[PDB]
Formats: sequence, C-alpha cells, structure tokens
Amino acid sequence: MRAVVVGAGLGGLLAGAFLARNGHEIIVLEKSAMIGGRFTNLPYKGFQLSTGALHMIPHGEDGPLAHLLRILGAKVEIVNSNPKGKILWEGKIFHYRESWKFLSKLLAEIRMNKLPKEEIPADEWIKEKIGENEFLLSVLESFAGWADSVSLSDLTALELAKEIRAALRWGGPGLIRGGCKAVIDELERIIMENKGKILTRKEVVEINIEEKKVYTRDNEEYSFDVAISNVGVRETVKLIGRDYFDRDYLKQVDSIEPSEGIKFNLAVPGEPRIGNTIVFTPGLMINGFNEPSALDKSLAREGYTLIMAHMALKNGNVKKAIEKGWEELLEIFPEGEPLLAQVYHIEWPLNEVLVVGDGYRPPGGIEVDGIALGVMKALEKLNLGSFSEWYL
Ligand SMILES: Nc1ncnc2c1ncn2[C@@H]1O[C@H](COP(=O)(O)O)[C@@H](O)[C@H]1O
Repeated sequence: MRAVVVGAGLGGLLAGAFLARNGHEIIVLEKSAMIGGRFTNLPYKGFQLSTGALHMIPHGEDGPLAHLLRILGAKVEIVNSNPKGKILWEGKIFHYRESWKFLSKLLAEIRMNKLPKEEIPADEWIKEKIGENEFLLSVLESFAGWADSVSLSDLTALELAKEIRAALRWGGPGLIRGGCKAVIDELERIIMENKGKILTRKEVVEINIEEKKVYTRDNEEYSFDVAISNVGVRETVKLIGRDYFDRDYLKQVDSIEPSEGIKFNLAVPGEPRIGNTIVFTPGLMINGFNEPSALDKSLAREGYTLIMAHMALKNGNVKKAIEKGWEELLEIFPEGEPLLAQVYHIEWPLNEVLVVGDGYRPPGGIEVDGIALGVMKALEKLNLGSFSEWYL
C-alpha cells in the first residue's frame, strides 16, 4: 500500500523503513532541510553533540529499538554499558550493586510479571513495599528525572513497576558508535534502497482524512492508504482538524504539558573518566550523566572527553537551573569546561492515521526504546507487523 510519513524523526524513519522493507510505497515528508529530528548529531566546536538522546539507548542491545534495527537490516554498533549503572553519593561513585549496603525483594515479584494493583504514587508505594530509605528514594528520584523527566511522585506505582520490569528484561543502556546519526543514516539507506522517498523542505499543512491526501505548504499533493505522523498528538490533531475528534479527547490533548529538560555538554580534558556506563546523581538537580566518547572517541575533540548530563527541569527557572547545572558539574569535574547547555487516558482514536514518536510511548517504554515500542504497536494495530511479547 501507499504510506505517507509526516516528519523524519526516529519514529517516522523506523516506521518508513519497516514498511518500505515489506514492499510498501513510502514517502517521508520532512519540514526542515535535514532528517533525524531530535535523534541525530550536532557538530559543535570539534565535538559531536546530539539534538536529543545522549548517543545512548536505554536498554542498549537488548531492547525494542535494537531489535527493530536488527530486523530492519540496520548495521549499527551498540555496546551495553560495562556495569549497567553507577551511583554518586556522599562523594563517591560506585557500582549500583553496592546500593544494598544502604538497606537493612519485590524485584522478584516484578520478575514474576506480578504488578501492583495499587493506584498510588510511585514514591508512596516504594515507602510501603520497601520503606522510607533516604538513599533509595533519592536514587529513584534521579532515575525518574533521567528516564522520565519527572519526580518519583509524578509516576504511578504501576508505571514504575513496568519500567522496572523493562530493566529486568532488557537490562541497562548502551552507547552508539557514530552517535545517534549512525541510526538515522541506516534508516535513510534502508528506505531509499527499498523504493522509498524522502523529501526535505516539505512542510505538511493538512492531513485530509476524507480525501486521504496530505497537503504541503508549497501546494504538493500526496494521496495515501495510511499516514504515519511523527509530529506529536497536538500537532497531528491540528493537521487533521479538531472536528474529527471527540470533545473529551480534545480536552486531554489541549491539557498536554511537555516536561522540559536541560542537557549539559561538558568538555573534560584528558582520558575517559567513567567509561561506558551511566552515573545517577541522587541529591543533585542534575539526574545523571554519561560519557558517550567512552565508546566512540571521534565523538569528542582531540585530547578531550565528552560528558553529557541530563537535568529534568520540572518547574525550575532556566537561567538559574543552567547555572546550578554547571555548578554541580564544576564540583564533580573541576577541570571541565562548559561547551553548551541545551533546553528541550483516551487513546489515539483514528486508524487511517497513527502517531509514532515521543507522542506515543507505551507504558514501561523508556525514551527511544519507548518510541520503538510504539512503532511496534502501531504496526500491529495496522496488522502489518507482528512482534514477540518479549518486546511488547
Ligand atoms: N508539519 C510538518 N511536516 C513535516 N515534518 C514536520 C512537521 N512538523 C515537524 N516536522 C518534522 O517532524 C520531525 C519530528 O522529529 P522528532 O521530534 O524527533 O520526532 C522533525 O524532523 C521535524 O522537523
């Protein structure tokens, strides 16, 4: 069939690649002059920074994203973090396993697939099931900030449980050789080698459901059998037209408030300081940081190591937050020199048009693995793809 993809972000390119591979006619329409959206590279002062993800995948080689890339025929080198993760507490960075020493479990239950019937905040359920441990609640707060850009109290016990299940199933994160762009380049190649088209500088202004045609600002017409939107729920509703949605759904969409985050790109002189791993920072505004060049050295500038820290903004003041961000990094990395700070239920009702990308991350799906999980679900909903429940 004919599929028109609106937006060339990770979700859009994954869907386009999968469908093109399966013999469908794919046309990707990208508004900007470059593809990749918030999952590609940003050359900057001799460093390969990113437009979003920290050149890392939440579950590395083991999650939904890696699986999708493998079955698509993408050749991308993803290496899981040495220890799955580490923690910075009371002046020391240690292996996550050491954490138990701060305690006097339910992971076994989550392993058994048994999730909480409880409908209470995640911080509340942790206190009850485990206890009010000042260390644990602090680390889980960093996890929530890093993986979901919210406070632990902002997650339901069920959501945290599902993310915990995902971690037990697919393990820790992994770095990408070549950065995020490596993935983008492969998806672009797969689409082009499978009869697909990728048109940049094509801004979609209307997804007409009745005519089944997509219109661009420059008046070009593209008819479709299926349309895949990688532009987010709110914008997609606008492109289609509000009248095509139920009143209560429009209420939910108009109520969506994106959770902002701040990224700190730090140029530390010398050799890698942490290697292929992530470091949670309980107690700080920053939630954690990684060292992408620990795998691909070309990502950093000569004689330098690239450090990327993530900070969930919440209701923080940008100027103050950025300042507090560099302050904490100065304390952790005295020789570090600031490079750039970057600032970033009713289900979808239609079937001819579906949404993929950050606007659709199924429960338990973290960041880009969450994006990939959404693409899998969309494909199944279209009865155009089938995936093991090990990934769903
Ligand atoms: N109206 C539009 N038509 C086509 N592409 C768009 C439109 N709005 C946003 N985009 C692109 O959609 C992509 C979504 O990227 P991301 O936010 O990473 O999913 C970006 O590459 C945007 O430039």
